[PDB]
Amino acid sequence: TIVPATLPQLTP
Amino acid sequence: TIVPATLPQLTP
Amino acid sequence: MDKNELVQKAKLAEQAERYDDMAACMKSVTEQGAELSNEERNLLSVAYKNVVGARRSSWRVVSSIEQKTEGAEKKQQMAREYREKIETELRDICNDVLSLLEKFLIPNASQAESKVFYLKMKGDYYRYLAEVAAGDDKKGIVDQSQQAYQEAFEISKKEMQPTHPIRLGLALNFSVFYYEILNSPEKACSLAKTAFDEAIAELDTLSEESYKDSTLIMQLLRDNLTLWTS
Amino acid sequence: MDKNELVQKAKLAEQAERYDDMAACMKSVTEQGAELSNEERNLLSVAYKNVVGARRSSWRVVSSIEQKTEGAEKKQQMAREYREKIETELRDICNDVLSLLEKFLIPNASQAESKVFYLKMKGDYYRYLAEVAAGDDKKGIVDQSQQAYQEAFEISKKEMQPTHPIRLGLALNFSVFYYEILNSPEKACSLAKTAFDEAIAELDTLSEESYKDSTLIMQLLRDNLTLWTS
Repeated sequence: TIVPATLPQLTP
Repeated sequence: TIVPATLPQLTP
Repeated sequence: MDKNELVQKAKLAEQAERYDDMAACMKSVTEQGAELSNEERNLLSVAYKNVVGARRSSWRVVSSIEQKTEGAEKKQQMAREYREKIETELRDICNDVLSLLEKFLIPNASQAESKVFYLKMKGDYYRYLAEVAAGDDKKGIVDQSQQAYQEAFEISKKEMQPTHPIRLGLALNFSVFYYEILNSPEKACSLAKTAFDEAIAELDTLSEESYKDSTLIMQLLRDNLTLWTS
Repeated sequence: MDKNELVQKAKLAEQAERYDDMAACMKSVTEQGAELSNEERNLLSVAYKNVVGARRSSWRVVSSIEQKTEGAEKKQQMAREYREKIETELRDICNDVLSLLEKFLIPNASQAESKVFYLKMKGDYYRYLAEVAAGDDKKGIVDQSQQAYQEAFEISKKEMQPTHPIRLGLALNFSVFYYEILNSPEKACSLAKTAFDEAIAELDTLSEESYKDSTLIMQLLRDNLTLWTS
């Protein structure tokens, strides 16, 4: 349900 | 320098 | 697209943080000529504040970089050229809003509540234009802002309770105009203090929903006053 | 406009958060046909991630609403049409990035580092296309994403150390592709776990600078595994 980490990442 | 508050306020 | 369909789209765009779409949706509904509802009036304000806000913020970042580049003439020259491109986008947005206010919203406003709202909005967009105005044009834009704010201020004092969010919000912004634009801090402080003191006296007369709304703004007046006073 | 000039504008656009301008500048630098420098390569990657990211985030928000509206047929229909408009913008951005990779970046890549970086970028953008892909079209697009990631994976294992950030970053993204796209929790966990452990063996051979860089990504791998394993 939650967002797993990927690169590049946003600022945000 | 810093702020001040005005309306409407931006969605961060 | 139906005018009711456009409003729903604007609500979607708002959640999706697609403010260009939001503003376009609301600009079309205003173009229909039907008097905007409170809900629709706030969608239009939020839409364009977020649209103009991105450029105001960019203008500040690029201006700060321009001051910091007391080194390379080419880098600083590039920042100045970029800032000008941002200023041009900001003027198009402002004009777009001010045009909607003169042609369809201010003339078609029957109640004072709405006249004040649109006049405050007119004051806000002239203020934004005055921040990036050419030195010769400055005064003319600065005077147009003041006039709209002052007209809204006079109507709100005569026709609206001091606890009204629109009247409180007008004072907040007008006060900021005095401080940030006219560089007149004493006037900004009294304006905002007077507006807070008048609202404080009538808090016992508000309903639960009215109380949350007015207090939120009153706190913003207090936040600015503390920042200015300290 | 000088390639050097466009890069300074891209850095300016990044500071002002005008990612639309940043991507246009980096696209122009790439189109000049020369191979990108590491700094230019990083700017192009950040630019398009922010541009594509806005639409991925908007797509997720609109999809949420479209689901939760089981109580209104017209509102759900409005959400679907808006999601489709967002999906069209997303496909154009991805196609534009994939066009740059095939026409200029992948062919001109000389070092393995860049080859893996461009191949990983190709997998990433096909993965984004796969998320909004039509039901028949999805299987082909998913295979294209896998093939590009797999080639990048094969080159990184042969030509790069386990601690290299690009190699580490590719493993994190490739493991995520298995999890959310191919729905393969086992392969996804094993791919991330292997990448992490191989990195752990060579931590002693790293300098202070490459240490922040490697351990940052290894933590992201550990965070994903924790999410998946617990």
